[PDB]
Amino acid sequence: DLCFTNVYADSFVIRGDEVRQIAPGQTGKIADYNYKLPDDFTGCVIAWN
Amino acid sequence: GAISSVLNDILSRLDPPEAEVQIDRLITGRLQSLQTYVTQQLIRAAEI
Amino acid sequence: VFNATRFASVYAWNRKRISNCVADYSVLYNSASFSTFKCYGVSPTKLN
Repeated sequence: DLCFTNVYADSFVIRGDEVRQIAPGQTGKIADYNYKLPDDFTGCVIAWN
Repeated sequence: GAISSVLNDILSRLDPPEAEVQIDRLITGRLQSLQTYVTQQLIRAAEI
Repeated sequence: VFNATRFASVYAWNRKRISNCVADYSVLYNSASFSTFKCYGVSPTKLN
């Protein structure tokens, strides 16, 4: 039901236990040094084996 | 209901995502306290 | 504590007191050896 000016699809691969780091305000190797989400992130995270 | 009554203590102990919640608790509390004071003062000034 | 050869049972959990020293917490939160590093009422980085 919604429109947006832009959408960004950020694609990458991690291990299973690190999927939890892809969320707002998370800590660890991934969230710190690889890919950081903002605390006010508005979007979707999709992950599959 | 915050972890401390001091604001710097929260800032020096937590990261922004959680310090936000704690500071929201303090802000709510103190703002409520100020409104109380101002209302009392309005009424008292009316009496004066 | 971390490099202890043998650990105690949960019912008889060991307690070590740490005092009068400099705690380099980086050695812990920068280590890749831990599955769970969960800090309550404090942020690990701030510990320094």
